[PDB]
Amino acid sequence: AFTLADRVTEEMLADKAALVVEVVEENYHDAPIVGIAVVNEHGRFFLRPETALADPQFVAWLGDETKKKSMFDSKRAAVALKWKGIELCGVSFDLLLAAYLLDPAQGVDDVAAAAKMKQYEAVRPDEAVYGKGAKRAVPDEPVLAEHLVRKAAAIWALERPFLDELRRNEQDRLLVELEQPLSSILAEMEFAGVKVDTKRLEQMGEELAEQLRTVEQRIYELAGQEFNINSPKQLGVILFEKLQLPVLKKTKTGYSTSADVLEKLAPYHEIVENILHYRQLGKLQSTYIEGLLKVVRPDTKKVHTIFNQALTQTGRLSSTEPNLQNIPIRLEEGRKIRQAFVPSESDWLIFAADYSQIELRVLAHIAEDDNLMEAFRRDLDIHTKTAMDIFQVSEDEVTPNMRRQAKAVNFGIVYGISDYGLAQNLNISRKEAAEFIERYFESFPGVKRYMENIVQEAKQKGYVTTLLHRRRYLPDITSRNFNVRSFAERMAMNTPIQGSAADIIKKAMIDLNARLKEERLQARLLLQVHDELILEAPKEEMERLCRLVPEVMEQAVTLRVPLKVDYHYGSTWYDAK
DNA sequence: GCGATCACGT
DNA sequence: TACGTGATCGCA
Repeated sequence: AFTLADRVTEEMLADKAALVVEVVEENYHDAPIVGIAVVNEHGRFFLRPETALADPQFVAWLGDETKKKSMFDSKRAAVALKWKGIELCGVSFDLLLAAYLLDPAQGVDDVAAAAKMKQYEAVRPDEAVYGKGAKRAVPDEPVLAEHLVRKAAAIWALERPFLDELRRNEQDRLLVELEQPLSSILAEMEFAGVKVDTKRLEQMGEELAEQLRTVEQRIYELAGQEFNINSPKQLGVILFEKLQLPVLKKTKTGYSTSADVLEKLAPYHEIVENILHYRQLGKLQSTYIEGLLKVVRPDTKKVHTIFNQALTQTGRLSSTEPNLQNIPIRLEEGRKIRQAFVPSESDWLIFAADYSQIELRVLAHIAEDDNLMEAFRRDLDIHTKTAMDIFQVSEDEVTPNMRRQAKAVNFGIVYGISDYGLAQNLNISRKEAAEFIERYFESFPGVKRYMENIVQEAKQKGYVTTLLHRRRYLPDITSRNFNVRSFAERMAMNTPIQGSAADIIKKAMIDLNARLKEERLQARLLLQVHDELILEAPKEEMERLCRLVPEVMEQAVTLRVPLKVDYHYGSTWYDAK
């Protein structure tokens, strides 16, 4: 039983409570709060949001840091409250983040899934209450109130077993001193948003739309007919049946038309390069021009991404609506999209700082490979140095292609692709790709020892850990299916690297946020993109940020090799180059 | 709505 | 044959 409360009472304002501030819209920015549940020592309460959020006592309680609250996904509630001008403070336990740390593979995305991990089932899955997709809807107050109170009661009951297991895992500080403080920082970043120059995007979209119209009609003349170029099935009929082009790779449905195969088909027919060009432009047009414009808020002309802090199995952040971690950078045609991301105030600039090879540096530290550590202590170009060692040549004799291949090997450790994926990366036979790995391991015997030892440790312990004690369980490491086992082995290798790099960037973000307030700067964190932090700040703060930001990021952790940070500022994201 | 394909980032 | 998000198409 619970109290369907008409008025906020003092007993609802205890200094420890499980709190539910329910935002049902997936995108919680400027989104309705549909109800509020409080469970504490005095009872279980349901409050109507129009009532509670108009009560000065309740609002003050929400903002009192000394009034401790346990929640699930507090960032959703905090951001939704920010859009109403209300601060949420004192969240001392976030069940979503706790469950994520305990086992990222469970996919915990509602209270019921977290509660199941502790054999607590007195709460329904959110999707059973709200429905899915089209039929999604807020239910009537009795149904809604019961659900919110049950979620709050679950959070109340589950704090102690989650904290206990975190303590046993040595993840208590990881939760309380890293992920939870980071959650508040992400909330501010999402709420601030990034200003977009929508007229420049529209101008880009106009230039693409005319270039698409031209490549499109060229393709139809080359195909002798019109067809849906965006339809991989139809393009497959044109290329492989009508034009008799050789089939170099298959997919489950039919023949591949990936940029992979197309480049190898270009010498056979004029249409292929035009198809490729059409795919480039259409990717920019559909995903990046039209995609961004769809999610710019016309009130603020900002995009307000949502960082998902409890999703990746490595501890990396992901971001959605829009995903700003895949804005093109590699090709100039697509890099120019970043010119659309501008400072949100006049006479401010974008400041971007990025770790140089943090993943390989983490590997050098974790593997204690003398050669790799020395390379970073010498601040060498790691790809050039790797080519020198693999091919047994001096720096003067590294060709561009030798560096490209060494870079692909290093790439294949940072991500832990298969030797098959290396072979395919370098368009080289699987066997020659294998003697590349072997030459690498004789030049870097500490990395080899690390790969072997971490695989054994994953098998023996059942999981691998990162520098800050994030863990990833790898049950497939004992599998008899070769492909399933190999992937688990690669994850055993890659996760302490990628996850430790993620850990360092998170600590840097926390340290930078504290330092920015210490220094009384107006600079504000806007975006993290895996290895980069992007800020905006008055132009009068650039010079201080050039010293402060790299210092904070480089001192976030002490490794056996230096951390190196490159930084740039400019009038747009593009120009912060 | 779902699976399959493709492609973008780190 | 890292970690993802998202657009499109084709099918029921």
